Amino acid sequence: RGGISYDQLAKLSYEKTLRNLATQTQNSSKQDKVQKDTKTGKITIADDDKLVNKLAVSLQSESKKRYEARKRQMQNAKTLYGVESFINDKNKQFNEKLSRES
Amino acid sequence: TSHRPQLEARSGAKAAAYTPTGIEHARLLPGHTTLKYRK
Amino acid sequence: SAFVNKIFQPEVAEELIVNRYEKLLSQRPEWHAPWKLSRVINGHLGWVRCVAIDPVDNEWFITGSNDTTMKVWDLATGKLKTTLAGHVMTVRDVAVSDRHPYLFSVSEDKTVKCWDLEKNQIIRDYYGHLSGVRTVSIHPTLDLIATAGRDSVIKLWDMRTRIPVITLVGHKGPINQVQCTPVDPQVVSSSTDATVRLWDVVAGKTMKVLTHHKRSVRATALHPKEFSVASACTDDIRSWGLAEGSLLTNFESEKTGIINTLSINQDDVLFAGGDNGVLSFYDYKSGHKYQSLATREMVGSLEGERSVLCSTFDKTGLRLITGEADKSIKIWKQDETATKESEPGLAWNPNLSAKRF
Amino acid sequence: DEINEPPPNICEQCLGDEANIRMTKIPQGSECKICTLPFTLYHFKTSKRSNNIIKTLICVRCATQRNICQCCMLDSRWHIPIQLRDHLI
Amino acid sequence: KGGVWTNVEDQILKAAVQKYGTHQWSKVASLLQKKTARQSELRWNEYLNPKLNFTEFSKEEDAQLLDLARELPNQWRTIADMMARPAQVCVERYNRLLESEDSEDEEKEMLAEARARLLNTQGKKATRKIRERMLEESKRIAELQKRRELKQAGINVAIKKPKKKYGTDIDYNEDIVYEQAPMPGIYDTSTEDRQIKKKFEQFERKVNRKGL
Amino acid sequence: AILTDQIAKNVKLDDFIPKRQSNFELSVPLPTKAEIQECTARTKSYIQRLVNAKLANSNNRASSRYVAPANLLLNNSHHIEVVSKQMDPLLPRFVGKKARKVVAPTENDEVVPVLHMDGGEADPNEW
Amino acid sequence: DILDLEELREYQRRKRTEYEGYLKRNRLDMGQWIRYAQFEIEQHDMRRARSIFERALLVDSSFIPLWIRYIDAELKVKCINHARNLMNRAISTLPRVDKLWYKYLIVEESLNNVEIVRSLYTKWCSLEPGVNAWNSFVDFEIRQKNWNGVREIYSKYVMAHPQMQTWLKWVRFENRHGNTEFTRSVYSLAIDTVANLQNLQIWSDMEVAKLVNSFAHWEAAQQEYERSSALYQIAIEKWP
Amino acid sequence: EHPYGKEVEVLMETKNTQSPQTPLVEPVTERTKLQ
Amino acid sequence: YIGNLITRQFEGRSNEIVKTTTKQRLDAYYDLELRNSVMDDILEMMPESIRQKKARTILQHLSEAWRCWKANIPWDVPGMPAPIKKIIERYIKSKADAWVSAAHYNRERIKRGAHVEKTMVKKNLGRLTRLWIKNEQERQRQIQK
Ligand SMILES: [Zn+2]
Ligand SMILES: [Zn+2]
Repeated sequence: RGGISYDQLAKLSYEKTLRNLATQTQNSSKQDKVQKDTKTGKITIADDDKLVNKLAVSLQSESKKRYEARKRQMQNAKTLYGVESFINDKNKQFNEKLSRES
Repeated sequence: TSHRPQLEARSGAKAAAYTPTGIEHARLLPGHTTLKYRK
Repeated sequence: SAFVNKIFQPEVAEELIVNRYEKLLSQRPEWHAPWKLSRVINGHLGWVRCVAIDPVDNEWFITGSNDTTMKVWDLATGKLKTTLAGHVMTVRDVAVSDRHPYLFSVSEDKTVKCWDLEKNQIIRDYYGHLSGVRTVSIHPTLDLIATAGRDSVIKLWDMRTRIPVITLVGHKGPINQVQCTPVDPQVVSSSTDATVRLWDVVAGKTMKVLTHHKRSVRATALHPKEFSVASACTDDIRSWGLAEGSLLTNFESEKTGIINTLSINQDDVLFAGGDNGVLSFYDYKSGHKYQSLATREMVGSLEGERSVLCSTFDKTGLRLITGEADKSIKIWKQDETATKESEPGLAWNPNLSAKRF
Repeated sequence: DEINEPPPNICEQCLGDEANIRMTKIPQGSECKICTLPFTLYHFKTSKRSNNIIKTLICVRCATQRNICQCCMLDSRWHIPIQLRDHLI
Repeated sequence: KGGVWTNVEDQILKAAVQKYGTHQWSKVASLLQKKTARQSELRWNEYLNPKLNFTEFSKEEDAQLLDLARELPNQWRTIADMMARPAQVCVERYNRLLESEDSEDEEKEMLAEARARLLNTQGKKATRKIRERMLEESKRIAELQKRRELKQAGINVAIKKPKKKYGTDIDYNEDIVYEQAPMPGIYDTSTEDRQIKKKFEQFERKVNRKGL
Repeated sequence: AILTDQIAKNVKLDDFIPKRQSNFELSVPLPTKAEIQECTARTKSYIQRLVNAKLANSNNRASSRYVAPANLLLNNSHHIEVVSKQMDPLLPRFVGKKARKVVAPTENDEVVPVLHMDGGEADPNEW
Repeated sequence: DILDLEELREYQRRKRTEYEGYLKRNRLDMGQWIRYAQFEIEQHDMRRARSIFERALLVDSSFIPLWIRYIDAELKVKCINHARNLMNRAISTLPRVDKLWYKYLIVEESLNNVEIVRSLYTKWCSLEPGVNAWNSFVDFEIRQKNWNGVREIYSKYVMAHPQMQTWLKWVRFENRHGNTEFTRSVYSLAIDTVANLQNLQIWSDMEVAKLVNSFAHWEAAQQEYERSSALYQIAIEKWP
Repeated sequence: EHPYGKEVEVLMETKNTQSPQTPLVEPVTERTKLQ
Repeated sequence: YIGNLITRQFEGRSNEIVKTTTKQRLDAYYDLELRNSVMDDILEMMPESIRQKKARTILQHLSEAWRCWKANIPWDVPGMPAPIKKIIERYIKSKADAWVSAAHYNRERIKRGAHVEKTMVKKNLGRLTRLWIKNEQERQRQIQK
């Protein structure tokens, strides 16, 4: 049991997004360079604007999905426990935090 | 609130970039102006 | 061997994990004689926080402490010579000058003080640190001192005129330890941002930032010969080569937990004082921990009191004055009539599991 | 660095035609027009018998970042104002 | 004059100890009328502490109590630490064990006041700050409405800036502040800056028409 | 292998590895006596010139007790004598000098690699 | 709600005075930095929004959620070349941290730049980071079907982590593909290196038994029992 | 009896053995004076 | 004096005012140095993943331990890690050595009549009555044992 370290958590997050990129290519397949300017020193990479848009969309979708999966957790945990005496929400979140200690 | 511990101390990085004033302190007046060297 | 280079054909032939490991087994560390306790001095009312030796003629050592007073102890007999009061908070570091009869002492009370040892009185007070000051180092042959502390800066003080001449601004946390070397880099400092800095004092900028430690670099120590510094974090001790800033060697400090102090000998013995009380002696040119001792606190005190807080060797190098949290000063003698036989120390056994080398 | 400071950036046409110019250095003279921070005010006259003192109005750091002289604040090459310089580029 | 303990005063004392701890009784007794700080300290340590056990003694504990009361005659605070019982329980049992050988509305008002006091945790400076913040928010909304109504009448009046409290006070809207540029990189972000400028100017063009 | 250098250039494997591990008898020499003197006389002269700056700029009269012209400009087209003005002893010297506060920007040209080792990382809930 | 641009300009002054006030009192509190940096993204001014993340990195550059959020802020606005510079400064500052390396990879995976993740992995496996990096680098070439390239990795992977679970992983690679000529070549290299490097004492007795048994049980499946039998004699004699 | 095992000398010092005005470094007096 | 006044008129006063330690604030500066030493030693015992939040909560066990010391209440937190409990008891005993020795030093000053502040006489009275009862309670336990 126990917790998962950050180097093991990062690999599992990297393994998970590779399966999201695998099925994204499978759902697409189901439906149907390097230039180095010598004067400036800058390196320009030419890439597809669709794959850059799909990168920007999927990060926003994962940002909203974790935002909504946490918002429902806020609305559920506020309306679970009311037995022990509280005063405000920061007291409830602290007295619940004492319960996970024991 | 308003009565807090320190999370970090005040650094001398901030006082180094300021402009000096050159005000004359009584304990910065000249005294013990000769050093003693060991044999 | 030659089988590895011909099959697993390398591009460097040193950067394999096996070729580095076979050169450690090819080499034997120098034997050193083990250490034993010879004298326990109980004289302070608080923790002994710093120890400095007399750099000339080696008669006495001085221990600043947690009861705001520095005491001067005779090295041979162990008797108390005098007490130097004049700080109002804990004396954190004490430095005695070899070219001067001057004693420099910093404390948590934001004060850096000088002491005329021909008079035993405070002269020549220093002002300007925003918080408590943690370390002193006297520059060899420049007539400066270097003080540093919780302000993340190093103030270089002219002795004679008492002026904060040079302030070195590069750190991100409180500076735990500072050193002074005669050539560039003239100031070596360590702080809680896990960095060791090599300072160019004329430009006021860092020559090299040593970001190899993981946690707060609590202690450094200059080697009296062979021109190197060793810094100790909470798990690793690393010897550093000055004028290049090169990692010389990576010691065998495993599960020692917060090294509080370091002191390096003429005979290439590095002391590593830990907070757990476990004090360990290493080969400086190798990193081999050849001895690991534990101390006995007192008749009655807490289990946290078993902790080494400060240490120096004497000028002869055959004695180790450690001050501990149990209000004691323990002197450690390297025992004679021990040989390479019947006192081998711990066995030289480097491993592949630990990635230190 | 207060003991190691750059020489001032002044135009050739501020200095004028004469060879040797007696210039007066005041180590913390006026404050800069741009950064409002003090500097070494240099001031001089073209000839000995002139009637207009030519002061350095900005510090050498503001003069280097714009590449202008300190006196007339025109560009060191091309001798044009900054607003017209950044428009031509 | 010495009152008795009703069940309303006990539950205020439980809720106050649960609020204030046990090392400030003049603050606990201020919620309770008719009780001194010494009386509420003693009522907790004798009756209302949940560490105290008000249970019947076992057959061993009866014989162990008779054994102590001859060892320590008669030292009932000392015996009660040995027994880990309250001391009045140890005495009243010991007398029974030697007899074995035989031959609303003011309370509701103070409860409402205590209920209001326990549920207010802020202080003067915090409460004063809340009132001041509400006032500032109302003042801005009023000024914005005043500007909108004058904009309906054609007169355009600009929003006033908050005046400088000190000399080098900063207007954050005028200038990007202590700007730190992204470190120069080898990847030539040149067209990205054009697209971001075009989208930003498009955004500020949409604000002047649709509002937000 | 189209951009082999342009990833993480400032960090190499040689910076991690120690140097005494290949030979314990590697000589790291102490600074020579001619070399400590070339650095002492450069450092002592720099600091004495700093102390003379603080003692001259202070308004105490008893600090002179305890203590460059004809420069080229415009690629030496004008030889310019630099002189000092005789200051009025009653007007405040250093008229641009005020007690003001400045925030300083950071000059971050090169990233410093934080050269930790890899990873004895298993831990229960004891902490 | 905000009507025109002047009401927006007064709205932005009030929040930026507020957030810069709490950051002046608290240089620390990295969560307060990100909420003000996220505010500037909502105002569509990315020049300001880059500045708060740069100022917050000058306080604590070792804080990993600050690096990931500023990288994601550059990716969500499609500034891909601003992200390539930023992740380059992420891995050049903190090369130990695995998250910052996997962040560079899955973005270039998402852009189908297979030659940039390959150049990235060659650098990352040169700094000897650990077995999570190599195992994701041999899994990368299986995706790309580069069979000759992944065989070059295990040549280097056994030299970076000399241990049988890296050698036996390489024979689990070869016996997955059934190439008999390549598998016994790896088997011959694995058992010679234990013999060649016997004196270094880096493989234990239980560890060398896994190599001899997996060599023999493979030779039993290859119908050559006389090679299965003879190696037991050389191993027992070679190691008694 | 006493800890550390009789090879170690334990000493408790509560009073100074020098005068406070005793110089810890002897002053360098080269020329002999008769004044 | 007047030179400091006129230059403070023309230039303003300096922003780098560092306050020296004094009798007025020595109890304030002692705790700032005491809290930093405890916060250092715990952060170095930590394996990983400790932030400004977790360093903020652990320093309240330092304050609670010193209130338990002055109350002569045994400070025992259930579930406290044994290295970190060892650190706090090392520094509560360190603060106690200063607190008790200041009560001995100031008591000898009040008897001599040698310039004790009116607040410190009430403070030295309040210290000794905790030291007397702590010596009283300890004497009670030696009879009970
Ligand atoms: Zn300027
Ligand atoms: Zn000009």
